[PDB]
Amino acid sequence: AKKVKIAVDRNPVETSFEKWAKPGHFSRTLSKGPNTTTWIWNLHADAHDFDSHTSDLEEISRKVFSAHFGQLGIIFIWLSGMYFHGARFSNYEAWLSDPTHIKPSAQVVWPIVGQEILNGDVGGGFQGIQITSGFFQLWRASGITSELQLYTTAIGGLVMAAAMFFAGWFHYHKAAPKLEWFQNVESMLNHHLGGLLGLGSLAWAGHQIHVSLPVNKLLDAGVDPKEIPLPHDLLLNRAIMADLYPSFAKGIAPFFTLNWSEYSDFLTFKGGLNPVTGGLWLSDTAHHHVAIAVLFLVAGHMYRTNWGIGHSMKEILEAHRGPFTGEGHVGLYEILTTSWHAQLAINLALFGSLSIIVAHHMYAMPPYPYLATDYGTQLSLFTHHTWIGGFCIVGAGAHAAIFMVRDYDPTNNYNNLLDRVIRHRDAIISHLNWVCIFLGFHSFGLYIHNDTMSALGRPQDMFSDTAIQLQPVFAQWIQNTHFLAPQLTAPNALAATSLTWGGDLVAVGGKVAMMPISLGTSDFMVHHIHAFTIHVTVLILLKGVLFARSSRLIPDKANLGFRFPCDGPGRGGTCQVSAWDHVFLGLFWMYNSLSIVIFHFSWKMQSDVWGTVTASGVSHITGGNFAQSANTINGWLRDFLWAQSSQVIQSYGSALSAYGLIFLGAHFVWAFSLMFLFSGRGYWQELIESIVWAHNKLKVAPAIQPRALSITQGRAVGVAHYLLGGIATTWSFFLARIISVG
Amino acid sequence: WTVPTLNPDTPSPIFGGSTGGLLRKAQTEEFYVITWEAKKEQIFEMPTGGAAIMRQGPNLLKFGKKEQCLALTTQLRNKFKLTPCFYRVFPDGKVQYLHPADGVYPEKVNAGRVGANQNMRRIGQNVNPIKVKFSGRMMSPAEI
Amino acid sequence: GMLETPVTSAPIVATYLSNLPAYRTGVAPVLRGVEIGLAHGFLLAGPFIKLGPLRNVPETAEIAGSLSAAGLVLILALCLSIYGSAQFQSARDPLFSADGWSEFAAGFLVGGEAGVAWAYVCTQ
Amino acid sequence: DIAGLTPCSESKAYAKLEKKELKTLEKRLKQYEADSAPAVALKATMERTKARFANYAKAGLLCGNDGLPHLIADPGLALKYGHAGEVFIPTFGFLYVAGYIGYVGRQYLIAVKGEAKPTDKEIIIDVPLATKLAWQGAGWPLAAVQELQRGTLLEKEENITVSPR
Amino acid sequence: MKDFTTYLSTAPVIATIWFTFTAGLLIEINRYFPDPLVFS
Amino acid sequence: AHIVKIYDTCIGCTQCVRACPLDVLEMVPWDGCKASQMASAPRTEDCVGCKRCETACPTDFLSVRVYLGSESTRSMGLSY
Amino acid sequence: FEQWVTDPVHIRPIAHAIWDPHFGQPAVEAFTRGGASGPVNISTSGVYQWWYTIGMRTNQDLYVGSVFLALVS
Ligand code: CLA
Ligand code: CLA
Ligand code: CLA
Ligand code: CLA
Ligand code: CLA
Ligand SMILES: CC1=C(C/C=C(\C)CCC[C@H](C)CCC[C@H](C)CCCC(C)C)C(=O)c2ccccc2C1=O
Repeated sequence: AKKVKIAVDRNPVETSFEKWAKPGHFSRTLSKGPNTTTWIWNLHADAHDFDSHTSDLEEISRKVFSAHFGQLGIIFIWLSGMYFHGARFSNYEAWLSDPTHIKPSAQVVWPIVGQEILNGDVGGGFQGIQITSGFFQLWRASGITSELQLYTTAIGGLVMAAAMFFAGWFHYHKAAPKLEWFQNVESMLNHHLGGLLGLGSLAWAGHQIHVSLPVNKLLDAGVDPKEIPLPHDLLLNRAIMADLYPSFAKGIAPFFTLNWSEYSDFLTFKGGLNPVTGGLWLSDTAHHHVAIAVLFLVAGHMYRTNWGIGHSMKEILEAHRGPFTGEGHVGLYEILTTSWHAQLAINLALFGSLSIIVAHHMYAMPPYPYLATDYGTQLSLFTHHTWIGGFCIVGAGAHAAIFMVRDYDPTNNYNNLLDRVIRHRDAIISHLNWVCIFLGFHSFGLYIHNDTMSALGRPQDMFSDTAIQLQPVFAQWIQNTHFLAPQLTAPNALAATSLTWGGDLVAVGGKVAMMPISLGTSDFMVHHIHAFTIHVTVLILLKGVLFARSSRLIPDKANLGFRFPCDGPGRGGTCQVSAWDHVFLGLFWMYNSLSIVIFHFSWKMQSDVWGTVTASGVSHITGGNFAQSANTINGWLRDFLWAQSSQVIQSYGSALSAYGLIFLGAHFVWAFSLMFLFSGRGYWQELIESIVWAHNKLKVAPAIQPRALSITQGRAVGVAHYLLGGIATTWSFFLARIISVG
Repeated sequence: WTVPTLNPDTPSPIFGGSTGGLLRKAQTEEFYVITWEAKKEQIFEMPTGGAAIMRQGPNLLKFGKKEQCLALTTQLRNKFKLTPCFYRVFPDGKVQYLHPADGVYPEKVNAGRVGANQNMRRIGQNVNPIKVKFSGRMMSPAEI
Repeated sequence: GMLETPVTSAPIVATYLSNLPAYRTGVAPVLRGVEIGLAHGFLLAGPFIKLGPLRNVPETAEIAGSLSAAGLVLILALCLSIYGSAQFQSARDPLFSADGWSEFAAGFLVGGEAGVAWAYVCTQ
Repeated sequence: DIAGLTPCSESKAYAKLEKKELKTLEKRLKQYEADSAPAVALKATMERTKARFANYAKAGLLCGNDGLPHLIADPGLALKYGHAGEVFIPTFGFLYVAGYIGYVGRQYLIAVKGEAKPTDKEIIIDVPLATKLAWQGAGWPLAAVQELQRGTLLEKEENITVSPR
Repeated sequence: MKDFTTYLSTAPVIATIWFTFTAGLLIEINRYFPDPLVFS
Repeated sequence: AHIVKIYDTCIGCTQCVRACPLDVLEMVPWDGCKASQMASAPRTEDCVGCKRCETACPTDFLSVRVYLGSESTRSMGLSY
Repeated sequence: FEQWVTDPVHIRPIAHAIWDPHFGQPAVEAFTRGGASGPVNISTSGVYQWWYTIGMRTNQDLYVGSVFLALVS
């Protein structure tokens, strides 16, 4: 019964610049200094690999804890800059008056070498680069009405950034927690559930109830922003709040007397979108965060720390034991309290999956005012948070394999769930292998079937709505069920959560904010492409984790490590057998799969949702050509890539000309990467020998011997440039397109 | 030292089993058997995946290829300080013994071994490929 | 040994397989070929008739689809024959031999084409 | 003129190009106020545009049918017709700087080869020495030539490693 | 202070200062002599 | 079967023998070096061609060389 | 060839005929051109201009050349 308590060590390390002048001090191998250029790359590659510098878990934990303070400090500088640039280099104040006609802008360029053309005409008597980060919509929702309020937040952001860097220094050099402190998982969950998420949600509800709701109620009514009461006047004067919301006339007595229905005027359950602004009701959002606050505060009292009551996480795991799974979850608690990589593997997996869920829910239920009708912001936010989720998931595979090689110990795992999974890995990979082949034929083969039938003049033989049909009947049933939910299954909800299920469109400023989305044959075909490309990415990453330690090819792969190039040309060739190489290959397939996801979103929205409302009806940007054209590969090439890339390639000579340059430059970086992917360092080391000879001939040969990159670094350099070039190409193409037409 | 004789009835470790074991090759071409003595019951890692408990006293395992047997041998020697030995077994019932070929592990020099494939020259003293051309088959200068 | 599992080792599953023509020993390879060929041949006609290029023609759809099913059975019979030639060039069951497989392939052709013809008669 | 080109000052297409660029700037100007920040910036751009087109014409460049300046690279044609400033003079401008940078780096590399640990003098630069060599590089062409004539510029063939052949 | 000045002498720090200086000089020259195409 | 050759620059460090994952190499007595031992390759029919031995040889150039040759079940490292 | 030699400026040469059972009727009509009996491919190798230049004028000239080269083969 080890008590939960604060435990630190005093002055563990000395604050000196001595080691700043000795590169490689952290590692025994690199401490001797460079002899070849390979040393330089090894210095940066192993800088943050704490688990390999020392075998002491306590020393590893202390570095992780302070390295996290540095990450927090950097985010505050970044957040401070965004708020500062809104105050000093933005047209936010003008935007508040005319949100539907003025384009948000918060970056201004200097007039040098003729780059001032990038300062486009955005409105409000202002010239600058149009932003798609959605900060203006967020600030309006919170109630910010002046650049002074933006300026104060930026100054507070810098103070927080300074505090974060002090904390990192303090908790590493002055008072470093001990290992027993880091292993109170029960205590950490209690504080992070009820304290971080719980009180954070309650505190934000306080801001919305007292600041956001009154300010946005008057803004929607048409009051001039400068004439709205200041947030502190709303807080101090209950009389003002009573005018906007009569419930405030009764104070907090209804809360304590359980007459919670008194607060129905500002704690609503409307659902749908606010017709004036096209975003979610803030009164709905306040009741959401109040409900979420109670749920998490209750959640934070589940685990036992010092007073008997509560649950032991070890006891829960050991009780869940069945007939089909041997020992069961035994041994997981020790794994998850002694392996940072195991924790990172789980957290990256769910944190990445969460970022993808955010993308879907924010577009379908636009939570900020004037977010929906700003098509550039909708496209950018969905695409940004899908890419973030994709990279995190691939990392989850990377750090699951690191755990398998380094932190896995067979003695602690005998006949438990983890052990039994390893003992039928061939069954898992063989079945997942077949599923991917099945899904590739029956999804991408349909496109090839349609392309061939169309080229042969046999449209009646294609898979389409006017031909052989493939209707997503299951998805269509769910769309109808959610559309009728307020009638019978959610009686107290006035409207459906989203307008995608069905009903009538909401139009703000003559543009569609959201309308029902219909699923047809093309939607059926594209969705099963997603299932195909996701399943393949699982195959590559799961295969790397399950075969990290051994396989039928390399029986002792664990001893080779996690990151090695091969085991030589024997056995026919063993290139790229290490678990690191399964992340390397998995990155390509993740990029392949998410590219189709963001092409699907971009074409579907422009074709079927986005558009201009007029007397006759809705005219969409691409005029509803998704249904008939997206069932062939030729349709995507012609109607999507070729037609919509018109904006980016005609950008020269305008404020969008920067996107044209990056469109070409991205194409360049991508092709440049194939040099590293298609070649091997054997050629390049011999090339450097001849180059070194010329320098030797001129007495200008370096003391640090030039070396061609290692095998692994060639693959890492290749994939990094491949991803940057490919993703930046879509980024330029999307923004130049949507900003130009959207 | 004399060549050990394999005992097919030797007990095997406590192992549930896995899908990484023998295939149809063992029934048609050959398979490999590794045996050793255990001082105490202990958990070790199977080269085919998973964990097994070695019984105290003799233990016996069967593997699909030689590298798997010698991978387990390295684990037993380095960590548990044991002295395993493994054989090659053919479907006809013949048993061939190897590692240690003469009873002493190859890392240690032993009298009586005869050098094989030893060239009394350097790599840089091989003849050019033209001088071993049309020798009836693709032959490297190192072979001659 | 191999990972035991109900699918791999169950009583009900084992009995079902033991009654299939492939595993039913004691039957001449030719007869097993006919029994196997009939089952596959009968099914093979379905997809061709319903989804073939001439599926929407009232009466030609049945004929064209079945005639294409007969063609595929002929190609499969060739695959069976050459497989036996390559595999068996030099044991308990007669089927897995050069003599047995050649009879098996011949039976499959006779049974398969009969099944395709029998399927057509069902339609008309 | 040269190769069928004509002086930009006398080129019809060149003059028309200036109007197009100024017209584009003027069109954006009339949507702002007289002395607002955007208007002042646009007026500044127009002044630079007018200055640029006057400077290129004053420089005596040649314009093609496209009405854009073209440069003359042959030294004989450049010096013959006063186009030395396009490519010829900038050629010797770059080489002086390029040789300066290369010569300074070579001097530093030789300097540290005599030290006990040359490798640590390359990742961690000896700034006092580098600044000393930075200033002395202004006379690199003189120093470079004298090394060539004294035979200390190149290594001996016998002191350079080569692969088997 | 000796160690701190040694840290500033490391290759990445020197390159940042050197290119920051080099870039600044080029940027400033083009600020006072905009659009240079011919030596003239 | 691959071809493995030991050259007279061997110093008898034994690192090639330890590295080999198939017990192809062994040490034998010799008089041509201080260690009085030389590497030997008596069981090349089990060699798979991984070249772990070449990775472990300290001499320059290598004293143990592997020339990949005819493939087989053993040299191709198959368990099926 | 015999039609092309008359008006080489305004006639597309034909490479060979098409017999593809997978074609639909729109495809059959689309590739019918040049006054041909059925679908055909347009030649791009320039053999028409080459053969016309060297003195070939009729289909029988090409037939005799084809048999002669088959014999030489
Ligand atoms: C001035 C204050 C100071 C000083 C003198 C030291 C001194 C020391 N620290 Mg400490 N430290 C400090 C502040 C300081 N620290 C702070 C503020 C933190 C919180 C983050 C830490 C956290 C910390 C950790 C976790 C560790 C040390 C360690 C060390 C030792 C080596 C550090 C090293 O090599 O840094 C040289 C490194 C750098 C100059 C890199 C700076 C990285 C920062 C975070 C900036 C990141 C910028 C980012 C990449 C920007 C984007 C890049 C992109 C634009 C290209 C040494 C005793 C290490 C130790 O004792 O090992 C045994 C160690 O593990 N420190
Ligand atoms: C964390 C969130 C949060 C916070 C901080 C607040 C805060 C506030 N709410 Mg709000 N509210 C919230 C959530 C929140 N609310 C939620 C979720 C709901 C929905 C149920 C409401 C519904 C609601 C209503 C209906 C009303 C308020 C009101 C108020 C105000 C007065 C409350 C009161 O009477 O307190 C009573 C007393 C206290 C809170 C104790 C104060 C203790 C002080 C700070 C101790 C200081 C000690 C220190 C040593 C002294 C200084 C010494 C130094 C100078 C030397 C106050 C600004 C009232 C108001 O005025 O609205 C305009 C009001 O009518 N709230
Ligand atoms: C919470 C996030 C997180 C954290 C804390 C870590 C932490 C760690 N990872 Mg993991 N990882 C993550 C996410 C994370 N990872 C994700 C999302 C992926 C998938 C891509 C991976 C994939 C991965 C691999 C494959 C490996 C690690 C490794 C490591 C370890 C060493 C990393 C190192 O030294 O980097 C040093 C940092 C650098 C060398 C800088 C990289 C710079 C990139 C390539 C720049 C890309 C472009 C840039 C962002 C934008 C343009 C720049 C501009 C200048 C052009 C360390 C424990 C390594 C290890 O050995 O672990 C045991 C290892 O092999 N990680
Ligand atoms: C367009 C390029 C392309 C294509 C077509 C494929 C195809 C495939 N890859 Mg590969 N891959 C590619 C690029 C490509 N890859 C790249 C650039 C990389 C490097 C990053 C990889 C890395 C990679 C990995 C690491 C893996 C794959 C996998 C796969 C397979 C997925 C499952 C499957 O069988 O689908 C079905 C097959 C197809 C869709 C191919 C086209 C089929 C056509 C349209 C229909 C059939 C034709 C028909 C019979 C007519 C033939 C007539 C003719 C005989 C006369 C498949 C064979 C995974 C795998 O093997 O999973 C089992 C896998 O693990 N790929
Ligand atoms: C890169 C190779 C190259 C080429 C293809 C040319 C081509 C030309 N040069 Mg140029 N030139 C070059 C390099 C070159 N030059 C170099 C490196 C120099 C020294 C810095 C010169 C110096 C030079 C002068 C001084 C003159 C030319 C002239 C010419 C033109 C006619 C004579 C000539 O050079 O014939 C072909 C070129 C060569 C065989 C290579 C060597 C050329 C020598 C150096 C110059 C020959 C000049 C010639 C004797 C003049 C006679 C009168 C002329 C009107 C017929 C012709 C357009 C003449 C001109 O302006 O004509 C209109 C002229 O007067 N060149
Ligand atoms: C091009 C290439 C190389 C050669 C690339 C190398 C050696 C990297 C070059 C990096 C830079 C350009 C060199 C180092 C620059 C110094 C830091 C000094 C710069 C000084 C100033 C100019 C900044 C490989 O080594 C390689 C290895 C494996 C597979 C593929 C490849 C591959 O394709």
